[PDB]
Amino acid sequence: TTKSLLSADEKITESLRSTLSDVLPDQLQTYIRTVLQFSGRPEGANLLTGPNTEIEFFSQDPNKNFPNIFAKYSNVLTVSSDPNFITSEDEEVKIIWGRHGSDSLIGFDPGADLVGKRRIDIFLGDFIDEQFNPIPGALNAGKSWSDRFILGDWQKPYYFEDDETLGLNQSAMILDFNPNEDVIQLHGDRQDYELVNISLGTAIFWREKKGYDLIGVLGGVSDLSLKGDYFEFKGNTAPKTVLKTAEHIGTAANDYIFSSTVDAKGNFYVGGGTGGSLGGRNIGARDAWLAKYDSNGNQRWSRQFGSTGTESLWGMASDGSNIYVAGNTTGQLENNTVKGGNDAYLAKYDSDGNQVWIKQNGTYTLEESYKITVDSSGNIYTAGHTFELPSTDGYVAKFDSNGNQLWVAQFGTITLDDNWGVAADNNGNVFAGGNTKGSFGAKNTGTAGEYDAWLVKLNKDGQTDWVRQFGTPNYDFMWDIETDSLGDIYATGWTLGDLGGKNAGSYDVWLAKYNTNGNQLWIKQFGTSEDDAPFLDGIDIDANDNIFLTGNTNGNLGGANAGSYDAWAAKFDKDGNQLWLKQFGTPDYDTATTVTAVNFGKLYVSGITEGSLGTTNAGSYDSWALKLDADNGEIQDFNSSTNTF
Ligand SMILES: [Br-]
Ligand SMILES: [Br-]
Ligand SMILES: [Br-]
Ligand SMILES: [Br-]
Ligand SMILES: [Ca+2]
Ligand SMILES: [Ca+2]
Ligand SMILES: [Ca+2]
Ligand SMILES: [Ca+2]
Ligand SMILES: [Ca+2]
Ligand SMILES: [Ca+2]
Ligand SMILES: [Ca+2]
Ligand SMILES: [Ca+2]
Ligand SMILES: [Ca+2]
Ligand SMILES: [Ca+2]
Ligand SMILES: [Mg+2]
Ligand SMILES: [Mg+2]
Ligand code: NA
Repeated sequence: TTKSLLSADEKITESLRSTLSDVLPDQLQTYIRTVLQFSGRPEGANLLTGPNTEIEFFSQDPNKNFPNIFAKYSNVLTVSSDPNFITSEDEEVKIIWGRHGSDSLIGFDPGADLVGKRRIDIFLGDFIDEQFNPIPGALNAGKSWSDRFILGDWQKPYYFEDDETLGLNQSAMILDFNPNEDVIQLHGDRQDYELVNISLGTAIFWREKKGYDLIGVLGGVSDLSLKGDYFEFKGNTAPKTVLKTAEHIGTAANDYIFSSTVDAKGNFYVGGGTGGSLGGRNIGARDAWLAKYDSNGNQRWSRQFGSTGTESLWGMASDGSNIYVAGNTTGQLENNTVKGGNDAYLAKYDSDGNQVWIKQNGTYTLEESYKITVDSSGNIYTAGHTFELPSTDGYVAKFDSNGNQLWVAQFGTITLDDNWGVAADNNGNVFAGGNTKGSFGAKNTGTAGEYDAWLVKLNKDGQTDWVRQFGTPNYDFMWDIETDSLGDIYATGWTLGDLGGKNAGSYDVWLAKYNTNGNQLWIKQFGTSEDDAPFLDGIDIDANDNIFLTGNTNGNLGGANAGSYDAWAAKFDKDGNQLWLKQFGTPDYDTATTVTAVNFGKLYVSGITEGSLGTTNAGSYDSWALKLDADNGEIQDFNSSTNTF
């Protein structure tokens, strides 16, 4: 069996070498080989057989530049504790990079058709910016977080070919697993696995009577045990259902709500991304989707659209009757226009679920867009960022109801500026907000380029009225903004510092208010000793100027934690007094992603879960929508109405 262990090392080495060298671009192979060579890790370097190729950043062809090449083969997540909210089965090899925070990393979609496909997901739990940045004395120097690498769920092991081979065509490769801190999540129980010592570290094999299948390789770690607390086993039964009052949305694939809205008749909409056939037949990898509910909880229609590439619905807004939707695509959604491979889109749906038009910005420059708003006059605003040194800059774009572009405003600093907010006032003006490593509206007090929050006010012509910036010396991260009926601008985010008050521990939530003239009115901060943050579409403001916030916590923020991260929602008045704070979820990972206030004192909070929220989990990530009473945060049945029982 010594001979069998030697044969496994050869077959794994030759299989990974073949796939990584065929798929990864030569610029990426060259960088990775240099890091491994410099660290004297030849076993890793010798997996990459492409020629040494110069790394380029200043080509006139964006497609020849390292960031654009890297973008195709990566999911680069945020400074937050992130679920992989950008996962999609669109490449054979993908780098999944958590960066700071306690990330819940998945790359595989167990509901996708991957029979016979090569799949390697390369996981970096941390590999925080400070590890690459040579400047000394950063606040977050040496910091690491507990990352969870998801290699199976209650339904099935991931990367499983279930055949007569060692199952080398599909595998995870985890590069920075720390058994003192991180977790590897597996299907089944410890009797279903064998650990094998290989040249690269540890091989995790699925083992049954019929044979062996490689599930993952743990780079640079040896002599682990399946009895370790760093392995979490999910068994083979769906989790018990909680919150049967929720609307449940799920397929066997990874399904996400990322946004919601309401129209002038009280119809409630949700939308996001899916790796499955949720609102229609899957077109390939992740698709965008949206669904309409009447004011009584009844689904009217669902729609799914996209490409063989990756797209999501990240924002939606209504003019009262139509539903405008925005997000990102790696495909070509508008047949009149070229595809850049990483492009913003805007589409218009009518109340009957017809796609009236779609507009795509087909340029080769990397573009992301997570935010949309509609004004009184029915004009549409989107916001996002575009990536002569390499860097993101913010933009706002204004359109008419026929999808004609009225103007585009681009702005920012010499360094990273990301957009996480757009909101119109009732007065022809539009606000944007986001994160910057630089000094955009103030000198950034961060000594190693830690993020601050920024806000811009633009007028009806896209000219800048003002820029503001606020922050601590540590990372502060904005997720979302909204206007009230007076035209004041509110932003929400997390901080690792003392922004509105003394940090309670780890990530805390903040809520900032500026007046229309750029004066900061107040910043509130709240949290537990644990990780608390709003997320994605995390603020809304009703007709009465009540502020609603939503996101996730792994503490006891609104009540006892059910397990992992839970969702939370809060109500504030326009002077920043907290009126209520509710927490809800499953024993498994949950987060809210969006909040929509409606009328008759009801509110919808929607999000994602790895558990059974509303009904039995259909596979991996599922989504949910909860109807709350706006007076006290009490959960109502989604289908509750005054005319039914
Ligand atoms: Br060497
Ligand atoms: Br980020
Ligand atoms: Br470091
Ligand atoms: Br996307
Ligand atoms: Ca992260
Ligand atoms: Ca991390
Ligand atoms: Ca980690
Ligand atoms: Ca396998
Ligand atoms: Ca797709
Ligand atoms: Ca910039
Ligand atoms: Ca800061
Ligand atoms: Ca906290
Ligand atoms: Ca939970
Ligand atoms: Ca699912
Ligand atoms: Mg449908
Ligand atoms: Mg919002
Ligand atoms: Na299976």
